Order: sequence, then structure tokens, then C-alpha cells
Amino acid sequence: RPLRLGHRGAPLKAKENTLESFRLALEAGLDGVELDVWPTRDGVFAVRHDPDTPLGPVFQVDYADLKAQEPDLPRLEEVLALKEAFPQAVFNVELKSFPGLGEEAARRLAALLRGREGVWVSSFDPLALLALRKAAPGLPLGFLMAEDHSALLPCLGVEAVHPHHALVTEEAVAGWRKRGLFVVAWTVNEEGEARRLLALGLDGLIGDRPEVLLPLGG
Amino acid sequence: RPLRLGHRGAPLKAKENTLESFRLALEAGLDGVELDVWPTRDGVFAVRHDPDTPLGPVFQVDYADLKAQEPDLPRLEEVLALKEAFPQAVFNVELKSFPGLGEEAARRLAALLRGREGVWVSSFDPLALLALRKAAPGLPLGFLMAEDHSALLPCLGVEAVHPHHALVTEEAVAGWRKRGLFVVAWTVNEEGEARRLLALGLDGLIGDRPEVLLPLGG
Repeated sequence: RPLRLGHRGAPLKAKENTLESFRLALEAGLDGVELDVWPTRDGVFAVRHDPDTPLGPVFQVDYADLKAQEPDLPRLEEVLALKEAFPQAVFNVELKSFPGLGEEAARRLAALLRGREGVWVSSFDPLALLALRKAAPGLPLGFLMAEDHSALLPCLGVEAVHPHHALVTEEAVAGWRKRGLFVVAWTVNEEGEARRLLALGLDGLIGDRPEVLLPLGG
Repeated sequence: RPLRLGHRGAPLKAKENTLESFRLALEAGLDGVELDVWPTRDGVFAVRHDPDTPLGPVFQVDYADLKAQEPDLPRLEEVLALKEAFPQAVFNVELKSFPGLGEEAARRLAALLRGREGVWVSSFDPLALLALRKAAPGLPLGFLMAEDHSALLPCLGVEAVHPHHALVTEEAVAGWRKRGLFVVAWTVNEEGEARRLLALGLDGLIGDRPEVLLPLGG
């Protein structure tokens, strides 16, 4: 059935991108979660949406320092470790990096996720995706799109396309299906829109409300 | 003959990315200049390399304010206007924008450069290039590469590829020629490297030293 994914966990039940949020999303019965990561100065993947912190941009601060300042800030490995409690859960890691520093971060993430199962990486940065695919041939990837940049799909090594829900139309989906892509829309928080998207045959939905996603599928 | 282009003008003769620098580069006999631009809060294309200013990121500050703070900061139109004094000169505008805000800036730049001659836009951002091509079908474009991302060329509407000189090899050039691309390397400041690149048949060189580029060609 279509994947029901918790955006940054269950952001309305607990603070977004925190271990509690991810746990609550999985305890709610969702198929998995999406989590945002940025590389720290010392190469740790901090789980948070915004790149700017009280101590400066994430890439210029060591993880331990960000953690002292923000005690509930998880590192990637801690979130993926939840697969121990939920063996069937999947994790969509969105690699966020300043395009220009994306290739280096991508190579680092590739090494960290080597051979790991139940995880796929998505990114809005085509350059990071190319670097990821070269560094880890077996790691599933998804191309995030805020505007319709489908023209790049033929040149990207990705198994999925993650379009903003407003880009999802019958014709757009036909194009993605034509390439055998797995389609995951975001960020879907309304029943009406969720049903519209599923009626189009999408493979997954990322949303902030578990209740809305749970009944979808079978 | 191969284009001899002044990187940000003639950066050692005058402050980089200033009208004086561009004028000196053209007075030296170069075929054109490369200039960096970032969009201001009010949609003006400020000519400068760094995005961070004493007043904050360029996109969050109005041009007039940046100008008061930095009196020699040009706006794009002022640099392109130099074509009046040098009718044969060409201008390579590098659109710099935070990938995510690149499409919007690209659409704005496309409208500004509508029908203009002797100008081509390059960018490290594939998304900005796609937006530029859609908005201005007749505007020549170049794909800047800091690492070899040639795999994207087939999906980009570009007439040129602008590789960092360290990516230029006989095999790489054969691949680009195979697609009929115009190849422009940067940033070439040494005679040895310049001669190595020209021997490979490149179509243009962007460098900080006019003396090094002038004798190249015929």
C-alpha cells in the first residue's frame, strides 16, 4: 500500500525532528518518517530543518556544541536506530546542504549509510544526488522538487521523485510512471488533497498529521 | 579565436567586480568579462562575489542600501552598458543565487536580459538554468562545474559548459565536443595551464591576469 510517512515525525504531537516526534509517528502506525539533516563542522548529521543556529550555520559548528545549546537535537544514527523497535519502518533522510557543499556532504552520508536497509535519501540538490549515487551505488535515492524540474530525471540516478503536492497532476504522474519512478508527495496535511493524490496512484505521502495518512491505503 | 575573458574584470588592476575593473579589462584588449551577480531584496542584480554583506545577505537588502554602504558596488545594467564603449565585447554574467531562490532570480534575470546581445549567463545551479531557458529561449547559457557533473548536460538547455580548469582533460573535452558544447575554463592565471588548456582546443578562458590571456589565440 502507499507509504504513509511522518514529516519530521509527528510535528504536532512533539517538537519536529526530535526522537520523541519520530517515535510517536511510528507508534501511531505510520510506515516510516522523513527527517531533515545538515552536516556539522565535524561531519555529524544533525537532524533539524533550519541551517541557522544561535551559534551560526550548522556546517560551522561542532555537533557537541550544537547539542549543548539544543539538548534535544538528534544525530542521524539515533533516529535510524529506531528501526530496532520498529523493524518494518522505513526512513527517508533528506540531505540538506548548501549547494556547493552538497557533494562533500553527500560523500560523507554515503559512507555512513553504506549497506543500511530501510533507508533512502532525497535531496533538492541534483549535484548531491549525483555524488551520492557515485559513492553508494546501492543506496535508493529520491529527487525533491519544489517546482517541476522533471527534465532532470533522465540524468539523475534516482528511483523516486518527491514532488511538492501542487506539482502532482494526472499528466505529471503519467510522465513519472513512464520512467518507472516511485512518486512521494509532500507535505500533505489535508484529507481532500490526500485523497486527490492517492486517486492518482501515488506511492507515498509525507505529512504532518498521522490521522490524515493512516486510513489511506489498505 | 578562443575568448579571452577577464574574471570580475582585471582584479589585480582594480577592485574585483567594479566598473573600473571591467573597463580596464576591456581597455587591455580582452574579448570580454565575467561578472558575478546576486539579486537584492528589491530585484536588482548587484555585481559582487560574496553573498554576505555588512547589512546581511544580499537578498535581504535593498540595492540603494548596499550602495550607500559600498559606494563602488555596481548593478548589472551599468556593467553591460560598457558595450557602448566596446561594441565587440561580450559579457558572461554568472547568476549566483541560493539554490532554492535560484528559479525566481533566474526568471527575473531572464526578463532583464530579454533580447540583449553579446551576453550569456552561466550558473552552478542546474535549477536556475532550467528556469532561465524556459523564461528566455534565446538567451545563451553555460553550466558551471566545480566537480565533473557532465552527466547533467543532456538534460540542460545550454550551449556551453564552464568547467573548473582541473576538470579539463582530453577525454572530458572529447565528451563535451561530442555534444557540440562551447568549453570555457576558469580561473586560469598561469601561462603553463593556459597553454595546456588551449592545446586541448578550448573555446574560452576566464582569468585574473590579462597579460596571460592576451597572447592566447591569434
